Amino acid sequence: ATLICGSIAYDNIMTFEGRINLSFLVPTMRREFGGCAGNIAYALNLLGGDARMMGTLGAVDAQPYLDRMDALGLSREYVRVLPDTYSAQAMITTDLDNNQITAFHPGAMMQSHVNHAGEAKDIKLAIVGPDGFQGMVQHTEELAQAGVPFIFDPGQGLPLFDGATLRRSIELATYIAVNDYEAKLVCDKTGWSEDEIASRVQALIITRGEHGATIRHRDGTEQIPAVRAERVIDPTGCGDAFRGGLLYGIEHGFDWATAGRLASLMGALKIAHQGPQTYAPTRAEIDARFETAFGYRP
Amino acid sequence: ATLICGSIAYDNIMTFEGRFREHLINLSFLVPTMRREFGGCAGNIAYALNLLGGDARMMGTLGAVDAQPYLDRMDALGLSREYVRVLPDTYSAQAMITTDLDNNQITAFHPGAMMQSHVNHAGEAKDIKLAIVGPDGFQGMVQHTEELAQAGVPFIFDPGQGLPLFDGATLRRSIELATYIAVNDYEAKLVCDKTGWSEDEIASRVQALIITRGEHGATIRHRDGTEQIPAVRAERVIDPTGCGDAFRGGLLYGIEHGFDWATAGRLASLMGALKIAHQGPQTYAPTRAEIDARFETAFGYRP
Ligand SMILES: O=c1[nH]cnc2c1ncn2[C@@H]1O[C@H](CO)[C@@H](O)[C@H]1O
Ligand SMILES: O=c1[nH]cnc2c1ncn2[C@@H]1O[C@H](CO)[C@@H](O)[C@H]1O
Ligand code: NA
Ligand code: NA
Ligand code: NA
Ligand code: NA
Ligand code: NA
Repeated sequence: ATLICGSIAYDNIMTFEGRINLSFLVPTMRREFGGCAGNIAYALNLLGGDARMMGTLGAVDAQPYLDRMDALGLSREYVRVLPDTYSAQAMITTDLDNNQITAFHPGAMMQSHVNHAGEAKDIKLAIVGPDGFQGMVQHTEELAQAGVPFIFDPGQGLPLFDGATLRRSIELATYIAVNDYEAKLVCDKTGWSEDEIASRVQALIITRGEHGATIRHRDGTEQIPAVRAERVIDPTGCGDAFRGGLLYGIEHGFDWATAGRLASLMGALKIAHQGPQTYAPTRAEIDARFETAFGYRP
Repeated sequence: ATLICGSIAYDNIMTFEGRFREHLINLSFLVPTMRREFGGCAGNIAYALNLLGGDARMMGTLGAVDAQPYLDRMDALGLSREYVRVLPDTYSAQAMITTDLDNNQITAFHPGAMMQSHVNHAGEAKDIKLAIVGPDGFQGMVQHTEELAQAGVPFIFDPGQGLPLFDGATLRRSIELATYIAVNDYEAKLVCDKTGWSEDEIASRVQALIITRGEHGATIRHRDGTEQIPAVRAERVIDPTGCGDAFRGGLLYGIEHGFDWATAGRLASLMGALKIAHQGPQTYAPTRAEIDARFETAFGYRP
């Protein structure tokens, strides 16, 4: 199984019909299931992987997410629901041109360190994604002492790290996945160059938006092509769908060329739909699309 | 009675520890505390006028999904709901309000039932001697100005957060119909630019142009002269949300009771100072005896 550590949240995707006491009218709001862990586990589950979400919800409003996990067949064994607490929510204000500004209200995510990654059974692989700060650190420590290889994916939690804690997390990590902005930020905060970050992991994966991705590993760098999206509706969750694809690859022994292409394809499917988890390809569809884009079958 | 037309909304108020000025964009920031409060321009102004012992009749729309807490609060306050319309199968307006270290604010405002505010007709309201038209659904704002003018009810035009929805021609017309205009100093500039009128030109078309200046008080530009209104020192500074509306409540009370502009402005300034010492727009709760005594303390005389 794969252990998916990160936020579990409701996303409120608010649309500003355009692009000091200033208001912006947002006539439409759409509520969606989100959170980094929920999004990545959704992607891995689409592929037929066995995803075990580890994260915290708040009892006040956890139930829809729990019912959705049950409907999807996603195990709830490491999802802790905290009494008298609200679930994390992302207030995602989006304009005309898909740019976004999020106010994230962490709620129960602030207590994510109540879950201990080192107690999880039959975990072969993990990811440590954006979450409560204490929980992110704790999971990297417990997975390393447990000998479970993990992707470190600090994402929106990067500003909670200082130099020392971020360098330590990279030492412990087996892989790192980031976008280019985040790669720069990791470089700046650690005082390490990109070469030096890459030297400390089996692979450093950098997504390049609509232009595919780069996978740097010890003796080479893979350039991963993008896949042309069928329509561009909403980027929220693209990174996470990519990461679901990448983890499926790693767990199933794919080479980096293939793992990266699968991850690129999941990103491209995601962007054609509103919200992080409303794309719903079948595994047969994913295989056919992979062949159409790349000329071979995973 | 005084007809108070404007938004009725629930406010969700968050602080940001930075300054907005120094902060395909994918921007995410942590908001660790949020406080929910009763808000909306009409609810806030009516709350202020009612603190003073005025007879405030709110005119605005709520949504039936979640209106009940606000209707119960109105009833507990003794605020008439005669012109508060609750729209089936609709959500009430919600403001998502973030305040920075300089006390500037950015709001994402989800209008919900506010977009239907023109279902209320201000010209049908009975026993109304004065009114304000504050930020609301655009169609509602324009219709209330038209119907109040047609009915001969003197009103403050208070475009506020609604200003972006107005073009020059509509804003010029609205000022022509209005008896007073109230804006903050940033909004006064926006209005001068949109209309192509100077402040003096705008004041020539109303009985008074009232410009608030935050912690620096207010200016009332009128027929024969201009009053500079001092700020009142706050006892503590907790939240600016609703300061302008408290000020408007004080101003409406003074107008109704025939206060000179110097006194009406000072009362408004006092209400604003009391408001800022409390969270949200309506948690400040002075008594009328308190307001009279504070006014004497601050200003040297009784209103
Ligand atoms: O500060 C944060 N911490 C954790 N999760 C976040 C934060 N901001 C946004 N999201 C979550 O990120 C997902 C997209 O990858 C969204 O679904 C949102 O819920
Ligand atoms: O765009 C808007 N239209 C109408 N009302 C608004 C808007 N933005 C904020 N508020 C309301 O303004 C009050 C403070 O004066 C707040 O209570 C908020 O609900
Ligand atoms: Na990310
Ligand atoms: Na490492
Ligand atoms: Na205002
Ligand atoms: Na006029
Ligand atoms: Na002119």
